[PDB]
Amino acid sequence: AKKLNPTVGLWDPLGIAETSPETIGWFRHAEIKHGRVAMAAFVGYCVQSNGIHFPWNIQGWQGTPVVSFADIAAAGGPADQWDALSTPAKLQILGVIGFLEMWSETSVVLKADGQEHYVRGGKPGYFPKLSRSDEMAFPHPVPLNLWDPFGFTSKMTPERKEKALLAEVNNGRLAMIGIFGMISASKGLQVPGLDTVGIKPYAGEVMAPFAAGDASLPFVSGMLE
Amino acid sequence: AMSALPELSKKLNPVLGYWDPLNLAELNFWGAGDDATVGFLRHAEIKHGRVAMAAFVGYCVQSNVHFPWAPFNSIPTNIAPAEQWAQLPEAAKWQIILFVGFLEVYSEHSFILEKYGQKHYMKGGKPGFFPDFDTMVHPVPLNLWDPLKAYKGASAERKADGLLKEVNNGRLAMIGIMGFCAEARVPGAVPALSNIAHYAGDPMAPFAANFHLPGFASXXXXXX
Amino acid sequence: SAKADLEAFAKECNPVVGYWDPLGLADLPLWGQDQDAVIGWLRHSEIKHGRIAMAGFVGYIAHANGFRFGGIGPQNVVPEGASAPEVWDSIPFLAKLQIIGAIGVLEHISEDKNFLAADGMKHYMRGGKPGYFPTFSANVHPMPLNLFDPFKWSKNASPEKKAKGLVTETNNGRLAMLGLFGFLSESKIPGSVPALSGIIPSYDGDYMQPFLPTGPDTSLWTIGNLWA
Ligand code: CLA
Ligand SMILES: CC(=O)O[C@H]1CC(C)(C)C(=C=C/C(C)=C/C=C/C(C)=C/C=C/C=C(C)/C=C/C=C(\C)C(=O)C[C@@]23O[C@]2(C)C[C@@H](O)CC3(C)C)[C@](C)(O)C1
Ligand SMILES: CC(=O)O[C@H]1CC(C)(C)C(=C=C/C(C)=C/C=C/C(C)=C/C=C/C=C(C)/C=C/C=C(\C)C(=O)C[C@@]23O[C@]2(C)C[C@@H](O)CC3(C)C)[C@](C)(O)C1
Ligand SMILES: CC(=O)O[C@H]1CC(C)(C)C(=C=C/C(C)=C/C=C/C(C)=C/C=C/C=C(C)/C=C/C=C(\C)C(=O)C[C@@]23O[C@]2(C)C[C@@H](O)CC3(C)C)[C@](C)(O)C1
Ligand code: KC2
Ligand SMILES: CC1=C(C#C/C(C)=C/C=C/C(C)=C/C=C/C=C(C)/C=C/C=C(C)/C=C/[C@@]23O[C@]2(C)C[C@@H](O)CC3(C)C)C(C)(C)C[C@H](O)C1
Repeated sequence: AKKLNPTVGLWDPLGIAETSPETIGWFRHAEIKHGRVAMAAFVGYCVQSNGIHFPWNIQGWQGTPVVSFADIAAAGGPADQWDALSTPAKLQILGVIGFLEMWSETSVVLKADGQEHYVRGGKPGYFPKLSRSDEMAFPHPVPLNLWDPFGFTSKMTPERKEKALLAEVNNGRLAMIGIFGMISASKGLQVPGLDTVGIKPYAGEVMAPFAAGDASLPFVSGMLE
Repeated sequence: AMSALPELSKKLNPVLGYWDPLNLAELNFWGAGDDATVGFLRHAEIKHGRVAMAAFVGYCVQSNVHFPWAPFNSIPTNIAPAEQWAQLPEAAKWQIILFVGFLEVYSEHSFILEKYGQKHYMKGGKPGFFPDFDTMVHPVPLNLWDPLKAYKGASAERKADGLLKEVNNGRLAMIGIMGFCAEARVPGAVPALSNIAHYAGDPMAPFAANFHLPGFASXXXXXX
Repeated sequence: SAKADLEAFAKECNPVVGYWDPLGLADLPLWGQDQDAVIGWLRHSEIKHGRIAMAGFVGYIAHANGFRFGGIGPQNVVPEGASAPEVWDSIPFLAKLQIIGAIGVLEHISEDKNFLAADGMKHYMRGGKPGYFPTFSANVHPMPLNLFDPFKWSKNASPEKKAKGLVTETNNGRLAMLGLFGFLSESKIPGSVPALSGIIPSYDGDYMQPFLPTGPDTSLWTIGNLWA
């Protein structure tokens, strides 16, 4: 896609374009993945700020302690709400996300599925299907999938697929801008924000603190920011 | 050979085949050719997998129950299983280790293994060949591998599939037993478990405290 | 031959600057040892200095921030927070001796003709590749894996990629030399470089004396510590 927007064109202020094809593919895949993750994060942050606390945690969720899901939800938006989960929960969520990312980055599964060069290179944004042959052979048949789990996109034209990909790229860029602005509005700044938007945990790029082994770092208080 | 290991690893896992960051398939650390190193590494891996999976099953069994044969309850009431091993009699540990050493010297001896029809694993034998116990005039009722038979009619493909399954099972079980020992020694190591507790003393030490022995039991000045 | 190779290498290091030899060092016969041997010695010294400067820069950052390896080892004696010049001040004296001894072992392996002819190549002063560290197929006991490429990430790259890697190595080495001596100059005279003023504290000892503040004789060893 040379230019989805006709009034913008090829905007390369830093000269990142006109480079090696691997770098261009990596940049395109990074843009697509960041846009998708930012759209999901914006939707989740809006749902958490509105209040969508799950009626759950009936035994086995806390782990012998008393920690309900609504108790975790009753702390803010992305804030102490996201920073108040247990260390095993955050560790296992990050591990599941890493397993999904490593499965997406696997070149054997991509070559079996008909994709192109890995590290999200040729055909960027393509997640391989986790089913069928020469994949997940030991039990775990995965009745659901990652993309189109209900078969909502069984048939689509290649021109329609390209138009939807361009729309996804533009919407992901807009959602990345909106998510950065929403994190800023949680921290303040910006235009007139209002709408409460709680307080901010750490500074924007908050992590999973209150752990053990490598989390004894009081260094997150300065470094400007 | 060198090419057979990647094929065996691909059979063990088709997605990830021939994973050796440390290489180790070319270090001829015995000076007996490349095939000897491959055979030694395969035999060491298979032995460690068998011992580790048996140790995991034994830790699961002995962490809750015991055997009612002859006062085997005061030793079972010694908290962790490693402390129970350290609380066993000196003759018990000595005879157990000597029994395992007798099995090792019977398996590695390349004349009894030649009676079974194979050779040493460094000279072309299969990795893991604890052989039939028919060498001395002392009639044994059951052997080591397949004691109560039930495996004579097995196929070659089934044998290869079982060998790959045992290799992968030991590949998991070594990490499992290591994690169990780490959680026993240093709490908070295994982040997915918080039930196993109590100290192991020195986990890699067969003799401790009550073991008298002819000197050299200098358990003082231990490390972490 | 060697001089033309210097001209070419200086061209690909910086085409704007090119061959910059103000003090004519590519023409002095050092030990009455021709031109090519002198050029090889100078290139080997430059590459060794650059590699040591890069490693020292990363180690200086690790020591000044505080990056202890673990327990029981020699990091137990060094206090928590001492700045990088003082971590080579509180490790045991024998630890410094054995570190410098292992570095000398690596130097001797790097210039041993038996280690070097095992790979089919010659001395850098006798028509070899400057900065090349040999393999370990001459030891007496087999080494698990070599020093240059500990894993097999290399050896499939093109020779042109290797040449570009060498040029980047030399340029990064020179820049690391400048950075590490900026650290050392701020640690001695205040306001030497402007950016590091107030960041790196002052040091009183000698930077060129390995054993003037001799470390303690602490014998960090348990289990069989029969040597007191
Ligand atoms: C000790 C480290 C060291 C060594 C051995 C070399 C060696 C070499 N360099 Mg090199 N260089 C270094 C550091 C070093 N460099 C640094 C830090 C920079 C960045 C500023 C450069 C930048 C550089 C360029 C741009 C070029 C070289 C080139 C060369 C080669 C021949 C030219 C020459 O006369 O040598 C360099 C001269 C010396 C090392 C002088 C010896 C040291 C004297 C005796 C001490 C001077 C101290 C004094 C206080 C400095 C005052 C600084 C200031 C007041 C002016 C030779 C292989 C040329 C080349 O590409 O060939 C491969 C070339 O064109 N060098
Ligand atoms: C009797 C008893 O005790 O039973 C117990 C059972 C049990 C289960 C213990 C109990 C519970 C609680 C439950 C059910 C807990 C489970 C909670 C669950 C299952 C929470 C999912 C989170 C998913 C996330 C955050 C995904 C993020 C992933 C995101 C946002 C991505 O974008 C992924 C991404 O891939 C894309 C899409 C594209 C890639 O290019 C890029 C990456 C990789 C980034 C109970 C209630 O206690 C009862
Ligand atoms: C056709 C034929 O001939 O007969 C067949 C069948 C038959 C008769 C059974 C055969 C046999 C003989 C026998 C006795 C076979 C049985 C062998 C046996 C006993 C095999 C144990 C494995 C133990 C494992 C994998 C342990 C994993 C352990 C794991 C994965 C862990 O602990 C990991 C984990 O800890 C962490 C790291 C953190 C924790 O928070 C979470 C968990 C717990 C997950 C044959 C002859 O072989 C083949
Ligand atoms: C006015 C004022 O004061 O300004 C100040 C600013 C400031 C910042 C304070 C100053 C400073 C300090 C500076 C500039 C310090 C610079 C330090 C520098 C330049 C340090 C290089 C490290 C390179 C390493 C470690 C290489 C690793 C190389 C590695 C690990 C490899 O070999 C790997 C690899 O090769 C393989 C094996 C195969 C290849 O295919 C791929 C790669 C390449 C990955 C100054 C100078 O004082 C000036
Ligand atoms: C302190 C340690 C250290 C550092 C920080 C460092 C940094 C870099 C950088 C980043 C700036 C690059 C890009 C780079 C690249 C290359 N290095 Mg270096 N290197 C270090 C150590 C060694 C050793 C011991 C050897 C070596 C070599 C090569 C070759 C092969 C050339 C060839 O095969 O033609 C290439 C391409 C080998 C050699 O041949 O040197 C002539 C050799 O033995 N390197 N190296
Ligand atoms: C207690 C006892 C005794 C004893 C004893 C004994 C045997 C004590 C032994 C102590 C011993 C044996 C101490 C070794 C240290 C080895 C080190 C630090 C090696 C580091 C090695 C390193 C850091 C290597 C790194 C690299 O190799 C890597 C990994 C890849 C290569 O590419 C690059 C290089 C080479 C750099 C008595 C008294 C003698 C008799 C008594 O009866 C019992």
